[PDB]
Amino acid sequence: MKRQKRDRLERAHQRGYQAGIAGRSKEMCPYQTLNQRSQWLGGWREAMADRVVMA
Amino acid sequence: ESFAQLFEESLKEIETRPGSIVRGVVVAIDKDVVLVDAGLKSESAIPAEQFKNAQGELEIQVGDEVDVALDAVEDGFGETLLSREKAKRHEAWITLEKAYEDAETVTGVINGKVKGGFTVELNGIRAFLPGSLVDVRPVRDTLHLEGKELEFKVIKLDQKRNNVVVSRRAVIESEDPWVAIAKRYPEGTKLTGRVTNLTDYGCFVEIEEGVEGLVHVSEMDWTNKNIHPSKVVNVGDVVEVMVLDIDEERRRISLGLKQCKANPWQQFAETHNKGDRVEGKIKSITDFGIFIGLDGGIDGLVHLSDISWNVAGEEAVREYKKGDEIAAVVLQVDAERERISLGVKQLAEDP
Amino acid sequence: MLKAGVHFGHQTRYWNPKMKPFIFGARNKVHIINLEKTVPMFNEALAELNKIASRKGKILFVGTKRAASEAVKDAALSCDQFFVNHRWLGGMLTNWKTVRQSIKRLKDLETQSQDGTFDKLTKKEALMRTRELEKLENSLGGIKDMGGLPDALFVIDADHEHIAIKEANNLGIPVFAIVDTNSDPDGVDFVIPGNDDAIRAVTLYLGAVAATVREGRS
Amino acid sequence: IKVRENEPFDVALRRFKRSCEKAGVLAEVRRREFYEKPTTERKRAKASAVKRHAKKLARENARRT
Amino acid sequence: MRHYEIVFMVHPDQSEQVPGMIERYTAAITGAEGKIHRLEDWGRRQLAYPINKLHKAHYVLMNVEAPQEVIDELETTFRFNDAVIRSMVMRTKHAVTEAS
Amino acid sequence: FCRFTAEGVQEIDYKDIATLKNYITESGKIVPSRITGTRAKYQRQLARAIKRARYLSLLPYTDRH
RNA sequence: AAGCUUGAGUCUCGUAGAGGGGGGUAGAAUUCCAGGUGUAGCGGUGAAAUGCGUAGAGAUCUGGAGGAAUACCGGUGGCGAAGGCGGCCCCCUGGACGAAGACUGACGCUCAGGUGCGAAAGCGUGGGGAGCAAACAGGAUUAGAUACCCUGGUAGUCCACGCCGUAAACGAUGUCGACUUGGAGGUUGUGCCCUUGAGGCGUGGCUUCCGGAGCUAACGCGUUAAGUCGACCGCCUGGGGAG
RNA sequence: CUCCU
Repeated sequence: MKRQKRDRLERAHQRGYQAGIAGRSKEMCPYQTLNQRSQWLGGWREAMADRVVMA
Repeated sequence: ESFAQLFEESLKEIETRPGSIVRGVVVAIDKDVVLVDAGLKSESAIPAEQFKNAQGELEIQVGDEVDVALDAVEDGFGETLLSREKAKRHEAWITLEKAYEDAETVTGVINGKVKGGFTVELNGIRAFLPGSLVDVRPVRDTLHLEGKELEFKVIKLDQKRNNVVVSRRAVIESEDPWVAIAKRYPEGTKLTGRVTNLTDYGCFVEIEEGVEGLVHVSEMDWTNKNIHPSKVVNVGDVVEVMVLDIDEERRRISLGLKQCKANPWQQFAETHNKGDRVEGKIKSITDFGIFIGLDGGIDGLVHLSDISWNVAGEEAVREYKKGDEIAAVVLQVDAERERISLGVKQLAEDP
Repeated sequence: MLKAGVHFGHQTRYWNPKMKPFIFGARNKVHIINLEKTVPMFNEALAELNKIASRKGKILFVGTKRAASEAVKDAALSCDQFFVNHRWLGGMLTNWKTVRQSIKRLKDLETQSQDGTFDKLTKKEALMRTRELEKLENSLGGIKDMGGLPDALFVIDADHEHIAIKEANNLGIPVFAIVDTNSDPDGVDFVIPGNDDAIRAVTLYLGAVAATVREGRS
Repeated sequence: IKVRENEPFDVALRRFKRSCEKAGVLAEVRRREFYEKPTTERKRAKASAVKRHAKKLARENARRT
Repeated sequence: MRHYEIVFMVHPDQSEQVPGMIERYTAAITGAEGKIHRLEDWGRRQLAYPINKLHKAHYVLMNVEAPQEVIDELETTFRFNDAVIRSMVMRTKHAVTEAS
Repeated sequence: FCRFTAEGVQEIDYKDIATLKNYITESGKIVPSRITGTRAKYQRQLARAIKRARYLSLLPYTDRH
């Protein structure tokens, strides 16, 4: 029973990456703080390219 | 009566829209917010950074008077655009006098060309000029004592977009943006541009006579994704930017900003990358195959688990070094592409 | 007369059309409040303030506005009157029956923490009970000495504290406000068309009200 | 599309303009005549455009952060 | 009358018959009480795309004022000629002057 | 943005390809009025001029000819 | 009976428009055919197989034929009574709008019956047939799969002339007229002034969204009303049986 | 994927 994994910083990354790949071209389900919204959108734009490379 | 009507047209007569009439008296100072009252609706939330002169500290106490600017009214609550631009008009007037004077004499000191014209700075502000303007002939101020004192003799100004190249040393010597968009083009012409609004993907620096630039989020720094441009640069500030791309159709000049501390990283690869220089550096997070010392201005991932001692595989760096400690580590490889320096720690005295 | 503060006119385009009697569209697409009609309404307000304050009545001053915050405390503690300037609690007047014992918590807690057990339990307990006092202190501090329902409500922005106006129109309190151009002069009994967001204005209007109160107490 | 230039070239410019207009019109035209729902999808797209613009505009008040 | 803005392109290696062709065509228009307002020949220039495996055609601009039956017979004579590739007749309304 | 046809007093002729090539892209496609910022009337006159110049081969349809 | 001009209508200038009918033409692409190079796969799916290919496929190039639709512009843009109408050009033709005047003088509104127009599918006659595609075949999937998925594929989709006369034919809102706080836009004319600068102040038409009072059972409507009224018409009277 | 106020 221990402490949270990668304290929303690069968990905010992979939430934006999974949400980037599975459609959701909103870019309008992020966090609201800056240090987590910045890389929710960072994972989103890193997921658009990984959508172009596949189907 | 018509006292008030006359009073109204009087007060219309004794104000104007731009930052022209030095009228707002500074009626409260607190770091980091100045505030005036130029006879408008509310009081400006002034930054402190429109009012400190050339070395960082404030210059104006209570009662002091600078005009600001206008033509933008009510964003919810409040009144102005900043008085510092005010200042730009004064600079324009002096430049006009020189052009008007037939010449303008001040001091111009121009060390180097970001985009082909030495940079000249007058008083607080620094401006960029086209390459010829810095020197009257082929003299070149690179051999002159650094950041030398002359004046500026004007060589060239662009009259719409504000770029002015001025004449150092040699005292004796005396529709519209988009058709010919080939001036700042060719690959990397550096520009000095004020940023306007940072749209959480971008920064929107755009200065050169009615254009739009982005510098979006990917460059901006030497970290990619976690950056959030509001933290990293500014709001309303004239910066280092150059074109990197102009698209003729779609009208999207895509500028950049990483063309800076990229050089620092290169120096780190070199400076200490000449051979096998030793460095005193602090680890930040040990990730089961290394220790990740990251001292020396953003140089990223470093020492591997393979050296660490004179035993190869069994070591598990958390057992052997530390958390957050400055160590012996020397360079052993800088890879220019793919941004991997690979330091080591076995270079010590046990065998 | 724009006497000393500049209370000329406001915002741009999202005026409440009920304030058609107070408009002049300027060249900068900004309204000009009719300053030659403002002054009779302001004097009709002060003639009420001398009456209900010479009743020995209680005025409650309301304005937050992020800039008129300190002008209400400064320009209202000069009288013997009461103010709400930081946060307008929902139901301080029509639910004053349960705001009352929160005032009892404030007075009955600074009574315990000026001399009593402000150190006797825990440093963390001082960090709790003291933080409670600085949370209630700029929430109930001006209304603390009132102990009753007020007889008037002086609102500096109808558009910003419109729930204080409807609050004291559920019950029978004559509210009056200086309205902006976008504010709504419906619940306001004695409307004062002017400047809500100028520090000069919330010095001027509130200062002349402050003169009518303490000069009005005979 | 058409990229030819000197020795640093060949990838970024091309995947940019290629990727945008190519993947747009081919991923559109690859099936589904529809005859009826470009009307519905443009109507929903542009109603979402004005709702996003006004929604961010009146959402520019505060967020208590 | 009706105005027209005829631009017709010419097969390139038969372009020495073009001063004959202009004389025959404006002779045909002038034989029916019709004015003329332009004569601008742009010469042999480069086609943007190959028309019948062929580049570099010779363009003639006329921009005449003439009646409808004359302009119709003229357009049929642009059809039944292998020298003429892509004629074009255009709108009415107040014929004009030098263009390129 | 600015509408250059509104800055002139023009009515767009199909023969000044020096101006019309500022409004085709390098793939032959007509550039939108949200990019160039022309007025809608000169946008319609512009589109008819582009298509007419394509018919007289003063402009290309695509870049794969 | 005699007027009057505000309602209605006519004329002189323009203005924009996928409004309609007929004719012609252009480019890209799909398919096929002939030829060249070349050889072991292609195609397809959530995975597969049916299918095509050593008789030379798929790919690549050259040429030709034929049919259909008109990328970009493309715009909660435009025009039309509605259905609806998108390459470009010509011919014939309808309507709307505005500025300044002139002219007629209530010539107006609605309309049961009637007449006309009326998406798609379908039917008849004659052509045409690229692509797509009901029916149909086959392969899968499934416990079954007369289905969704795949491989093929005929009517039909296209044109000319007739018929049918229905649609969630929808704004689920009959037409015409008057009056009644605002804001942000789009489009289209026009007037004045410093067009001296994409400028400022008004003025008409059509249109999109948000909201005020008022209304509504609420949702929501809100000067283009579902607000306040007037004229005329159509329609409703519990659900099923039953259009 | 990055063209706003």
